[PDB]
Amino acid sequence: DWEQYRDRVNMLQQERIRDSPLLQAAKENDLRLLKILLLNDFQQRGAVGETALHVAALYDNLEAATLLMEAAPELAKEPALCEPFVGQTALHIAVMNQNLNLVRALLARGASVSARATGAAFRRSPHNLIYYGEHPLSFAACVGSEEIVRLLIEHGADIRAQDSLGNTVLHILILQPNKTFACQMYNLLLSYDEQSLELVPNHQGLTPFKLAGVEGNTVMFQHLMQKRKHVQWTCGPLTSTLYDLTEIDSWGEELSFLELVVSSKKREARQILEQTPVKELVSFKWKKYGRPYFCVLASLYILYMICFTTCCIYRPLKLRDDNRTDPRDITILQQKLLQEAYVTHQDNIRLVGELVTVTGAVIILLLEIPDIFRVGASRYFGQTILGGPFHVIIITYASLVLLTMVMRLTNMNGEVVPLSFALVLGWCSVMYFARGFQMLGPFTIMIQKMIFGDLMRFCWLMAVVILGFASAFHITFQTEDPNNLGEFSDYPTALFSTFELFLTIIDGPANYSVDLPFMYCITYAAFAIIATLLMLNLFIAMMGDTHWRVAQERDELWRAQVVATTVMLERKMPRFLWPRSGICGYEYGLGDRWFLRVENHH
Amino acid sequence: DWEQYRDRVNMLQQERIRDSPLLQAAKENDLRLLKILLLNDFQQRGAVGETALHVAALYDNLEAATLLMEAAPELAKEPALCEPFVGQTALHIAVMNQNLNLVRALLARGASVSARATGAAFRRSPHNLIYYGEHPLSFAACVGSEEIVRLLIEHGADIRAQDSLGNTVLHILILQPNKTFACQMYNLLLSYDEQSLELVPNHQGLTPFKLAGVEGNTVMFQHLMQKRKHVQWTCGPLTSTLYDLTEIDSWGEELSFLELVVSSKKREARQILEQTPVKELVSFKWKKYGRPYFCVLASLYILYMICFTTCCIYRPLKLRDDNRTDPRDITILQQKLLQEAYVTHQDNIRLVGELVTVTGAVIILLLEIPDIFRVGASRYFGQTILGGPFHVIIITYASLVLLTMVMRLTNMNGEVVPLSFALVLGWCSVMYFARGFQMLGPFTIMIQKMIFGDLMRFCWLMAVVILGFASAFHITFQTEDPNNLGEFSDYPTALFSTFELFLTIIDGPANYSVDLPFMYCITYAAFAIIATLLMLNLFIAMMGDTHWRVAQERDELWRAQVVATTVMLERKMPRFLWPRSGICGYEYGLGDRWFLRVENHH
Ligand SMILES: CC(C)[C@@H](C)/C=C/[C@@H](C)[C@H]1CC[C@H]2C3=CC=C4C[C@@H](O)CC[C@]4(C)[C@H]3CC[C@]12C
Ligand SMILES: CC(C)[C@@H](C)/C=C/[C@@H](C)[C@H]1CC[C@H]2C3=CC=C4C[C@@H](O)CC[C@]4(C)[C@H]3CC[C@]12C
Ligand SMILES: CC(C)[C@@H](C)/C=C/[C@@H](C)[C@H]1CC[C@H]2C3=CC=C4C[C@@H](O)CC[C@]4(C)[C@H]3CC[C@]12C
Ligand SMILES: CC(C)[C@@H](C)/C=C/[C@@H](C)[C@H]1CC[C@H]2C3=CC=C4C[C@@H](O)CC[C@]4(C)[C@H]3CC[C@]12C
Repeated sequence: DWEQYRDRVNMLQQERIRDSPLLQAAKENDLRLLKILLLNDFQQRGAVGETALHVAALYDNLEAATLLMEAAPELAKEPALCEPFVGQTALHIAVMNQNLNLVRALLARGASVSARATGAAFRRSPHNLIYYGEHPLSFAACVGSEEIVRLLIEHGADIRAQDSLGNTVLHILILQPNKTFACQMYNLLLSYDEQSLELVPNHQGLTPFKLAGVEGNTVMFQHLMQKRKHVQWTCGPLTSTLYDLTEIDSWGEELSFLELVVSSKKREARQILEQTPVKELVSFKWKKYGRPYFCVLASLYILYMICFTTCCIYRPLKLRDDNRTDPRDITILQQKLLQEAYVTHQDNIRLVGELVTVTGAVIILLLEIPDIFRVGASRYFGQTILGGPFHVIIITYASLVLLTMVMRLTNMNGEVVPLSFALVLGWCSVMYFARGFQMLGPFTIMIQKMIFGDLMRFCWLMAVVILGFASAFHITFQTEDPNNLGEFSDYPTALFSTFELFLTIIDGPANYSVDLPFMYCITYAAFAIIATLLMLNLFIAMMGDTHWRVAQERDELWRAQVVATTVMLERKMPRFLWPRSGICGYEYGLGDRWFLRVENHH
Repeated sequence: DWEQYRDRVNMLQQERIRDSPLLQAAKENDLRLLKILLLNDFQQRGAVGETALHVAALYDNLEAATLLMEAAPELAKEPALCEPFVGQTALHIAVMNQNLNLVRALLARGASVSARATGAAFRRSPHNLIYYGEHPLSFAACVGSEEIVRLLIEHGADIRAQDSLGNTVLHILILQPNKTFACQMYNLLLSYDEQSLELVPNHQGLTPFKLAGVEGNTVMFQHLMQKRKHVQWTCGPLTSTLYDLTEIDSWGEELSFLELVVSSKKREARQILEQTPVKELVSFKWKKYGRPYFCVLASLYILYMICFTTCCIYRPLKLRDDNRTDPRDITILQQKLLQEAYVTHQDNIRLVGELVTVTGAVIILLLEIPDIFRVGASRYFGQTILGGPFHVIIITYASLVLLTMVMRLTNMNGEVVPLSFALVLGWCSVMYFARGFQMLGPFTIMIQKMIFGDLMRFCWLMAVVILGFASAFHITFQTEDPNNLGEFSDYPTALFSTFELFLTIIDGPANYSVDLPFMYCITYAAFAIIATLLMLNLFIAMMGDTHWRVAQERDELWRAQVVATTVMLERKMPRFLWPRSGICGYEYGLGDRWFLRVENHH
């Protein structure tokens, strides 16, 4: 376990500090015994691998630290050695504690300004509570001190230093939860930059602009957009602003800014889409091109669904050759063969309809299966922003249509099974296009939240109630005639009848001409009290609570779904139908950049 | 597109400012190169059509503006020429920026005080963020400056100047969203008025009083009612106020104040009906005359509905001459002819009842069809204040009754179709009279909001669910005997049965004497989980959320419906049954005005 190993490391470090007298005197700033010991091994290390100067920097002992840098000047260069803190120097712990004079004394003794703390306690992990980087400059930028940052820069710290994750100091500053003073430190560190430091990619390929978009740092995004705007004029309450769309539109890039924002796992990333360039950019993209193309694609999919349904209704069936020996058997028709089916003109119309259906199912798999590999199977099917479960049911519908096609070509009986699954899933996949409308999109998201929410727990306890009462009903009617009351004659029939009686979609089985057992009456009274009266209306109460508790999240989810649909439509549709958004700067002498003009009222 | 043209105009204006050195020096207030250029074309124009003095007034450059009015005194008279800003002078941009000394210097050089900015960026449009008028006096009244208003008036600006929309400066002041300081500017501009400026109509025929009523400017209405009130006395906590009803009652006018207020498309116009004269005026009108007349009209309509229903029940039917050849055919009666029907005394009673029904349907079309033309088909049927959908179903009911009348006179079979539509619509039109009661009016409005709200989206996804499961059920029972389970024998029958099974108004089809396919069991279990359990109760949860989220709007909608019903009853009923409201001033020597007395407690 990671917690037990870190706990053992911490108590071992404290124990080896306690056993060593030099480490103890560096811990509680005991000057007298320090002078006695330094007058009388100075490079002894603890369990972490740290020196006594590390202990003095850890416990904020300035006098003790100056004492052992006077006695041992080389002690200000050695880092810790063992795994959880390897690379940590005394400069790192002095910078973390914001001790200005200790940092000055360490830099006077020869502390490295580019020491890399590559330990496991400094990586960006859920194990670590903080992620301040690996360099002392990143640590000083993240603790919140200006003066140690200027001191480290004037002593020769690399501003463009990258850690093991590839993050520069700008990336680590953006990854902080302060979100307000990090802009001041960003301005301070950009003052010393004058390629740019703002265009140095991450190991994930992210600029600091793209990292601020992904992590949902809205204040940092607004601060970054100040340097990319230009106020054209201000006339009274009206002002015209010219936002740069180079980093935002990301034309020609395989992974754009908006694609990374709408496919981010953070809940705060959807608030980037409501900012001052981005909201009107995606609104213009949706109003001018996204909505009509989504509407005609929805119309084409509805026509394709109508064609598939009409091919399902007119499927080839012949009269059953085998006689109905069993009285309970009611099958009078059976499937036709390959040569027996397509012999008429209506069969040729159904043939071209089925060819259109198979062509549409192949086209569906040519558009979805590449999209799993570009993003990932966890994000393509798990993110409701991109249309997660809808892609699952669409891929399943295409697979079932191809299974029915090879069933037809192989002449296997039982086409009704994949045709029924394909019909239900393909028709329920038309709700994917509901996200393009304000009337239906939030309701579809609420359906998605209720299916994976209240319905799952309700069905989980419903299985228990239905199993118990179905077993009780089946053992109650195990001694009676199944002709007079056949709801509980067989145990699967008892389970189905009890499920239907819970949902009250069938009547309570009562035959007044005969004498039912009293155990059925008592068990069904309890079933009607607990299942019908209590549980079926408690589901309505629970969904009524959960409906108003997630309505705001539902609206923001729908807005981000509209933006992600716009991004998907711009990525997949041809370029000649999706012109580049914004105003071209080459027509007006502003270089090769594209801008978006916003006129606001203050 | 209007946004792209305005964006191109703005970037072209900035580009032509950037290319020209005179426009550039007027932009960033470069005095040195300005003196060099003026010592060395001065009337050059940009893309907008503006001079360099326009640029100096736009970028608030006082010294630059004084420089080119010293060099070119005629430059302070030329307006912009091209379409989006035609008529805009430098005085307009100086007034917009609230530059007092620049306005003084322009007026010293000979700037026109009555320049009309007839461009497309100054009209009252949703394209423009502001509507400040076309004259510099309206601009100075709307930016919020007293001093430039007094300066422009003392320099000879017309206070009664009207723009292309016909609005005076009072109208444009009322159309501002400040709503508090606009009263101070209204008092300032009325101080210089002393026909009155307050009685100058709009091109829509509106006074500033009527414009404040239409736009829902409640603070401006309260400020306007201070000049039309008169405190008779004040005795302790009791004070008696005498409000003038000349502008409010609008006796003799075809388009009154209250009719314009209740038929306004703004949501804030319904708050005018709660103000200090208007609320008690419409309350006295409703309590004294509106409620009893509405009650007796509702009673007459209920009696007419009873007569029409009784004529529908006793309709002439004869025994079917053709034999029932088809076993499924159950039609045993058919319609009588014209000469065959009215042969008895009960047939004569039904004849006079049907004549009363046709007379009522003709009277209905004589009262509604004129009212569409006076207001408009979008507002008569779209505004729930006036009874929008109720007029639609009433006109449809009258049309269906006349269609049944010509069907009877033409002897066409199939009267049951328009008689069924007419019965349902005419009986559901009795809910129009529910607005006169506190118990039923808000509930009727909530029904209207739920029909066009949650029910529409629920039915839109319900069509998808029912279509998919109906197709699955029909292909499941395509091979079985239709005698033992005929719910899904035909595809329209499968669609109807699946809709009924979703709403659980029929039982789940189960025949325990025969063996149903397992695909029906799996598909119906999924149908009962998704449609019956999830969706049918999620509709209740969604309507429970939407009920409490619009309840206040429901109450205000009902109050405005009561006021609009009072206005309609006063307009349509004869004058001898609706006496003029208020206290006549001729009986007490106060001229020919009518007043309403309000006694309040402070
Ligand atoms: C007998 C078979 C056909 C079984 C497996 C039935 C499955 C259907 C009824 C279920 C399986 C997964 C379901 C499902 C998953 C997720 C969503 C997203 C939501 O926003 C709209 C509804 C929607 C689309 C629903 C509709 C109902 C579906 C499609
Ligand atoms: C608890 C949740 C997950 C819901 C969906 C479960 C419902 C159970 C009670 C339902 C769903 C599918 C049903 C079902 C499907 C098909 C058949 C085949 C039929 O010839 C005998 C009954 C039988 C075996 C029934 C029994 C009851 C089942 C198992
Ligand atoms: C088979 C036919 C008769 C079809 C078309 C039925 C239509 C009826 C049921 C529908 C059509 C329009 C509906 C309708 C529209 C608007 C309103 C306003 C609301 O505040 C009260 C209910 C009311 C009055 C409802 C009642 C139900 C009506 C009248
Ligand atoms: C989705 C919303 C808008 C609601 C109202 C739609 C409901 C559908 C499922 C209903 C409404 C009217 C129904 C309907 C009306 C009349 C007939 C004639 C009958 O001889 C065969 C069934 C048939 C054809 C059914 C089929 C199911 C329909 C089409």
